[PDB]
Amino acid sequence: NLYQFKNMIECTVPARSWWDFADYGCYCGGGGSGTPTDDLDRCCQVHDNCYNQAQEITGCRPKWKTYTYQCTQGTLTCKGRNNSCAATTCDCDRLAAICFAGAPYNDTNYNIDLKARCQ
Repeated sequence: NLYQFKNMIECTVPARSWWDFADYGCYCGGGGSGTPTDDLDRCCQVHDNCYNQAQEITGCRPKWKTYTYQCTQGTLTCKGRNNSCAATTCDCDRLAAICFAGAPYNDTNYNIDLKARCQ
């Protein structure tokens, strides 16, 4: 779920607040359209698409599904104790957290005007 995804980000990106990823570019946080503004935004586009795919699974709600994962000594892992829905969203989240850690953060793409720049 969202609470868990926030914790994953805190696992892989300790030197930053999760809020910094909550409203960035055209895809990070609320949103889902237009041309990704940079690498970090592309990380979020893939994550948004991954959630859309997971939602095709009966009764699977990415934002609310609680999965089992672990964050220890620099390693993020989704456990085999997850059903199909849990396993899918956990993977969506894990891949995004990893993506966020390797992408440059441009302060100038935080909180941009979606209606004018994400068409």
